Amino acid sequence: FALTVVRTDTFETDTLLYSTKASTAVIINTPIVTKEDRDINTVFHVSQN
Amino acid sequence: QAITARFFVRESLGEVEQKNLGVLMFRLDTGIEMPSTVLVSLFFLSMVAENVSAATKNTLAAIYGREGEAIRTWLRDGAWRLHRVVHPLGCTNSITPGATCLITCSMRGHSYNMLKTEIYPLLVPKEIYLDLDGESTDEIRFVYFVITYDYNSDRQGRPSAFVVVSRITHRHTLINVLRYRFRVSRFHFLNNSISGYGPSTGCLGTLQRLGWFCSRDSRSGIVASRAGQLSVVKLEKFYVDVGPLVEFA
Amino acid sequence: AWVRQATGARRTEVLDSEAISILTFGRATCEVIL
Amino acid sequence: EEMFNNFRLYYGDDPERYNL
Amino acid sequence: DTLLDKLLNADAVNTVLRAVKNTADAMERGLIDTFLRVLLRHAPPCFVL
Amino acid sequence: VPRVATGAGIPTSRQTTVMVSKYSEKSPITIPFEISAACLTHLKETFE
Amino acid sequence: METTVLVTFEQRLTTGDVGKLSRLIGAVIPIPYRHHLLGSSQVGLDAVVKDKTRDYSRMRARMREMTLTIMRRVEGNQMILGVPTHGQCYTIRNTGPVSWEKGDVLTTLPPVFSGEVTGLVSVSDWDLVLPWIVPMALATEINQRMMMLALLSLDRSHEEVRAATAQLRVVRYRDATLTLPEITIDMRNVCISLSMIANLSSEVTLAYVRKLTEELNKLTALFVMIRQITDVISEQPAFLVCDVSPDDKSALCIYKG
Repeated sequence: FALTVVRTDTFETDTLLYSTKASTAVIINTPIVTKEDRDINTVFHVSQN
Repeated sequence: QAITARFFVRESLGEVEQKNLGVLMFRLDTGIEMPSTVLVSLFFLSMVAENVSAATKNTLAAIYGREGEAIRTWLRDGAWRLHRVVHPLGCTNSITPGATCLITCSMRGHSYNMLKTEIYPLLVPKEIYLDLDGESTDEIRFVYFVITYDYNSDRQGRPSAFVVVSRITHRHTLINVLRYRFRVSRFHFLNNSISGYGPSTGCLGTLQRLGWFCSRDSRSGIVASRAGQLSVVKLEKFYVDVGPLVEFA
Repeated sequence: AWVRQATGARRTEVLDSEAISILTFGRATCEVIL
Repeated sequence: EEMFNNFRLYYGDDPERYNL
Repeated sequence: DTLLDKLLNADAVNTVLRAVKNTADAMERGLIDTFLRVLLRHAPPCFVL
Repeated sequence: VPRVATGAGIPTSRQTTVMVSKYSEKSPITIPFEISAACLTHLKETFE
Repeated sequence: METTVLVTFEQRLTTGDVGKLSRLIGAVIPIPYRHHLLGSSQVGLDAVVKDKTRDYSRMRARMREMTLTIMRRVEGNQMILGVPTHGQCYTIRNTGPVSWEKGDVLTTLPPVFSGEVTGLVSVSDWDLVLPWIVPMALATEINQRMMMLALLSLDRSHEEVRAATAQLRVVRYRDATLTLPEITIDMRNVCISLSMIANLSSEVTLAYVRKLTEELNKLTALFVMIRQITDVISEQPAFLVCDVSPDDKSALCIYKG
């Protein structure tokens, strides 16, 4: 018999990105802060959607 | 929010700890009737666990095994270890350079110096710690204390103990991953288990939760005092949660 | 087996642990022989 | 006011570039 | 006319207006299209001419 | 939609102003930041 | 601050009983359920020790399934019982005979009047028998000595195991000791389960050793007994003391499950 050997190879590549002026529109919110409490410190996740 | 408790520790047991805070302390109503109620260092039970090799074992026995070979290891080494006699309660606060050592051991939380300037790490010595680790860990590795014997001669033969640190929270999966590498102990455990026809032995291992810690700031290291150096492992933001004594075999 | 043909129950209702829990601590009618 | 704002903003302040 | 009439009236008027304005676009481009197609049918190719 | 007239047999599409149904993708972004209980205590209790 | 369940008394209150309750402000209470109603018939281990057929394994299982609560205050005929919550620091009271050391793991068991009877504020066929609040390994060892009394107690007909039960008979802890009741049908069914495990352990896995509906019948009658005997072992320790008040009246603890 005969063989086919296949193989993908990974290439780090700087990929450019071109768009139009105000292509997609973003609406973001005023962020909310949750207070997770630990006995040694307090962690605050700010979270803006 | 953390609960701490001032405890009677002997001034001939306040050492190590007093040099560099952070240890486990076990309590026990032992055999001699005059000093029955005793609290115990993790380095002090390291000289009872066989897993600490005899050089390091007798090294910290040269630190304070004077008290150990006074009455106490004749009640722990000499009088045979039960997991019943020892109970873990957590990591020391209040160094206490007073007349009689009154060490305020924590119950649950991240063991801290007061005023929130210094966090007390848990100093788990090296030979009781490392060898039951699981995988590469991320931020909330859990600490379990496991005493594991192996049946040799005297219906138990030898006591030994471990401090297993694992992300695996669950009881039965944790005892199965113990049963992975403890096949040898359950060989000779089965051997004297079938030796005892009428007499008895007492089973293999005993697991309990101890808490969790930061575990990416986890690193090993060393302390040094009277009777020299002592290679240990430093567990930084050690949350304390003493779990139930869950036995396996 | 003939009673279980005429007893209604094709086989024995096996011992539930819920039933052992009342063995350790003791619509529908029920009958009284007279 | 609310009704005239339904006609002003919720139809579109500009009748060109879209029509709500 | 609680302005529901006003928005439906403007909606019907804008439907009519948008139909007529897309018609003006389609009509001018169709004039473009069929003038171009006549010019192609009456334009012999370059090597021929 | 901009369409375009013809006189040939092809019917240009009657559908003026084709309906498009687009939506808004959402993606929350969260940053944790820590403050020690020591820092909170040196804000709160505030000794001599 | 916490959940709080009220008790109304059917009894016309005795001032001496109110005084004993005001002594027992810090006590702990056995309760079936955290419905906000509680009757005197519901409150107490009276509801456990009323069927004198029944014995220590079902006593322990009732104290497992029924809510462990802390006495808070008494207001006339009503009684304030604050239900504890896991993680908070609570003042409780030592009603059992066993003294308390600091840091100790603390565990509910039902009290036993075998030699160490200690009654309460009882009026009109209801006592407020509070559970023994006893250390963890000591509680497990109480139950182990009870199950070996119910095992070895059949051979009272022989002097040897008669002497073995009389040699067992007794549980000694720090500075406070107690005798233990003889079982010569809860503990009987418990040791029926134990004896089926013991018989069938030499009977059901012998052809599994060589590799590693009858078998399902046998292992079913093994494993359901295994479940019913395992359920009465894990002591579920209620408290964990930070400091003990001296003379052993009370102790500030943290509550566990």
